[PDB]
This record gives sequence, structure tokens and C-alpha cells, in this order.
Amino acid sequence: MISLIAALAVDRVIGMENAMPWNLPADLAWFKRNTLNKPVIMGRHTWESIGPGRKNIILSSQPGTDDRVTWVKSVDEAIAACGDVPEIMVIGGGRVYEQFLPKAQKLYLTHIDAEVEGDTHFPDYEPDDWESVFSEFHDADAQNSHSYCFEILERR
Amino acid sequence: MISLIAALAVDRVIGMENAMPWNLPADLAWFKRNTLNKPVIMGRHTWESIPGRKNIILSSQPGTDDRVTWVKSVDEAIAACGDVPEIMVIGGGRVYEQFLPKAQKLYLTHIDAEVEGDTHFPDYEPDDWESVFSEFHDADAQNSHSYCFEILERR
Ligand SMILES: NC(=O)c1ccc[n+]([C@@H]2O[C@H](COP(=O)([O-])OP(=O)(O)OC[C@H]3O[C@@H](n4cnc5c(N)ncnc54)[C@H](OP(=O)(O)O)[C@@H]3O)[C@@H](O)[C@H]2O)c1
Ligand SMILES: NC(=O)c1ccc[n+]([C@@H]2O[C@H](COP(=O)([O-])OP(=O)(O)OC[C@H]3O[C@@H](n4cnc5c(N)ncnc54)[C@H](OP(=O)(O)O)[C@@H]3O)[C@@H](O)[C@H]2O)c1
Repeated sequence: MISLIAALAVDRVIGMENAMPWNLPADLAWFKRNTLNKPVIMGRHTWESIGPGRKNIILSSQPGTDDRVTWVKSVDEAIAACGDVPEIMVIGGGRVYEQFLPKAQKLYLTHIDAEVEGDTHFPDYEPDDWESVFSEFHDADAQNSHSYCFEILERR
Repeated sequence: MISLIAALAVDRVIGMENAMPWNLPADLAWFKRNTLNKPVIMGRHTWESIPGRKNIILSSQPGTDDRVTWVKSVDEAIAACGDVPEIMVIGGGRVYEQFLPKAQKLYLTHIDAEVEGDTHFPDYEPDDWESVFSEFHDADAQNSHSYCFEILERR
């Protein structure tokens, strides 16, 4: 199966011109929990932002620039590179989420109570086509700059 | 001599109820550049938020980590640093307020972020401080806000 994992500010904003204006180690821990050694697919801009671990599959139209990870030139090649696994984790960014949302069976979302003027958004999903199977709200604290809610949705 | 090092949002905000809403690895690298192995003094809340050098923690209560040095007063904090060229006071608000009158140098990162804080860097009169270094940086893929490193020396 294919899953998407993303952290959304209000209006489904996921990315800005620069690094996101928050500090959420709990979200980093949740991201790790839910990826572990599973194959990940990401776009080239997300790869440049995160600086590797599992299979790391990077989408780019151009030849790859780091032989430690696997570079692919299409969605189909990305899926093929992950092989026959229980769950593929699509980790961003906006252009990649848009292409994989119709293929996805599960969303792992972190809803962050932050308003940020973004340039990239998580794709529109119709909540009626998705069953919320898990939800956990957390307050901001000494380590986390904003309140946040982890949610898992499974396609209906 | 005593120096303060701090990261200031607008209105001299240094701290909030919760973690600061920014991601500034360049400021962490600057903080390291300017501390390295020099003794550091910090308040107990800053200790809990963040050991390496001498790490001197102010608290009214017995210490809870024997890997660092705990002191109950400003004068003991200074004494615990020994005879060194530069003591780095790293926060927080209560600690900066007590050490500012003793300080000869400020290492400030001015961050272009507006945040409603609960704690501020102490008032200083810029006329009483000479800016000896200033370096501006844009936000980028790793740093959420633009920032300016500044070093002031007491005139
Ligand atoms: N998303 C884009 O295509 C694109 C283009 C120009 C500027 N930007 C800016 O970059 C920032 C991040 O955007 P984002 O979150 O959308 O980035 P992202 O998903 O992390 O990465 C997008 C990149 O992934 C590669 N890619 C995605 N789908 C592909 C496919 N089917 N075949 C081959 N390569 C594919 C392209 O790399 P290559 O560029 O190496 O081909 C693309 O530019 C935004 O501010 C956006 O405006 C994005
Ligand atoms: N981050 C956290 O852990 C946390 C938790 C609760 C509240 N706060 C609140 O957050 C706000 C900002 O704190 P801040 O930046 O001012 O904290 P800070 O300077 O990092 O730490 C202040 C602490 O340092 C100790 N201290 C400072 N001067 C001292 C002296 N002369 N003698 C003995 N002990 C001394 C006291 O510890 P003791 O308290 O151990 O005596 C004091 O509470 C404050 O309103 C604070 O009360 C922060």
C-alpha cells in the first residue's frame, strides 16, 4: 500500500519559501515512528531540505546528485523502486503528494495550529472519502512551539 | 570579563510560554562558535530547555544533575567559572537581568520574527554600546527567519 505523511498548518499549508517557522520535535518523533525502515518516496526539493537513512527514493527529472539514495524519473519508477513491501511512505513535497494522493490508502497527518503564509499545500482531500481511525491532540510545551494533532485516515 | 549571548525576536523577546516558533541552525552554529570551551552560566529553566567546559547552573535548590555545577547566587556562579578571559552568560531572562550590569560584551542574534513573549532581554541603551561586528543573513531552506549577528562592546 501507499501512504502519505505530512505536517499541515491551517489552510493545509505544508511549505514556504524558507524553513517552516515552528519547532515540533514531537512531530519528528511521530514521523520516525511511522517510517522506521520502510521505503520513502520524496521529491527533489524535500530531499535537499532534509539533507539519508531503508530505501530512499528521490523523484527528479535530472540525473541524481547523491549515489547514496535512489533517483527516479517518474511516479511509476518510484513505485517500482520500492519493491514489494507492505507500506510505501510518501514524505513530500506538494507536487509529489498531489501525484500520490489518488493512489494512497492511508494519510498520516499532523495538524498544526499555526497560520503561515505558504507557497505549497497538501492536496485537497474530501474528508467524507476518508475514515479517521486515530486522532491524538497535544498542547504546545517547552519543546514544541505549537499545539498539534496527529491523525491517521484510511481511504473509504 | 562577562559576556551575554542571546537570540532576540522583535521587542527584545527571548522566551515564550512554549518553545520558540522558529528553526535557526545558523544561530546554533554562531552560539557554538562563541562559546566553544569557555565557561557558561545559565539559569535553571534554560538548563532544562537545553551538557558539554564548565557549565554553571543557577538554582535556589539542590542540583539535579551532577555532571554540571550548581550554584545558589550570582557571586558563586562567577567564582565557579575560575580565572578565565571570558564567561558566557547564556540565559534566560532573569539571569541576563542580573548579569547585564557586569557585562562588557553582548553577542546578539536579531531575528526578524514577531512573537508574543513572556521574557525579554534586558533594556540596553544602544548609545552605551559600540557595535563592533554585524552580519546579516536571509532566511533559507534551513533557517525559518532572517537574522543578524551583532557583537556590542560596552563603551
Ligand atoms: N514542484 C516543482 O516541480 C517545482 C518546480 C520549480 C519550483 N518549485 C518550488 O519548490 C518548492 C517546493 O515544492 P514541492 O514541495 O512541490 O517540492 P517537492 O515535491 O519536494 O519536489 C519537487 C521536485 O520533485 C521532482 N519531481 C516531482 N514529481 C516528479 C515526477 N513525476 N517526475 C520527475 N520528477 C518529479 C522534480 O525535481 P526536479 O526539479 O529535479 O525535476 C520537482 O521539482 C516550492 O516553493 C515550489 O514552488 C517546485
Ligand atoms: N523552561 C522551563 O523549565 C520553565 C518552567 C516553568 C516556568 N518557566 C517560566 O519561564 C519564564 C522565563 O524564565 P527565565 O528565562 O527567566 O529562566 P532562566 O533565567 O533560565 O532560569 C531562572 C531560574 O534560574 C535560577 N536563578 C536565577 N537567578 C538566580 C539567583 N540569583 N540565585 C539562585 N537561582 C537563580 C532560579 O532557579 P530555581 O527556580 O531552581 O530557584 C530561576 O527560577 C519565567 O517566567 C519562568 O518562571 C519556565
